[PDB]
Amino acid sequence: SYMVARMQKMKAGNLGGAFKHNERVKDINPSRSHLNYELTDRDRSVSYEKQIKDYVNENKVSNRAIRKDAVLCDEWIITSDKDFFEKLDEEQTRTFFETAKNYFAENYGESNIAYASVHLDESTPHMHMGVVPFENGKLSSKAMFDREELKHIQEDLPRYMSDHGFELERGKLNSEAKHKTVAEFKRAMADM
DNA sequence: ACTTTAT
DNA sequence: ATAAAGTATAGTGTG
Ligand SMILES: [Cl-]
Ligand SMILES: [Mg+2]
Ligand SMILES: [Mn+2]
Ligand code: NA
Repeated sequence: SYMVARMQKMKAGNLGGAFKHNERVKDINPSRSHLNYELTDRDRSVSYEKQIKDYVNENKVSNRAIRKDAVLCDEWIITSDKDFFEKLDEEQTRTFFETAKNYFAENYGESNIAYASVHLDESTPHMHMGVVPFENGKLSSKAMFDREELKHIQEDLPRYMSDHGFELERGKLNSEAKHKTVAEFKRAMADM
């Protein structure tokens, strides 16, 4: 079965709306809303925008103030096909998502992992994990998540997952498939 | 590459 | 004036 991993570039403007989904202030049921779990040691009340800025500001090497259009984090999505989460119990659910969080902690840094919101109230159990691209005193997604790196991630991470009792396969190498938005993909299934 | 941002 | 970092990527499926 296919291992699904995809980041989206997250700036201050769109971090408003991304935080506004990740915690609740219409494809969801409120009956399943609880039980959902956060996988970092972050303060529930504090927003991502405030957490990350201050984490960078205090840790950044250069004195040049943070640019307005900066990539503050990269909300990676970890999920798979529905046949995968069926053969998984409730405590193996936690074990699956924690190895995902770990891969990005082992290769890209521990306190870089700003959040890890797990959603069980949508169609598939999926984690929204936001990785801050802070390395060598620099904040750059351009330098951390480049062309070379995402090819490695698509190769290495599923093979890392297969070292932990889970049975997956990497997505089709050198794919030609273009990302369809949730609204687009829904419509892409309205006709067949 | 080429362009936008903060020195 | 300078220069690090913005744009993309890579992958699947009801994010
Ligand atoms: Cl649902
Ligand atoms: Mg047809
Ligand atoms: Mn969600
Ligand atoms: Na390609």
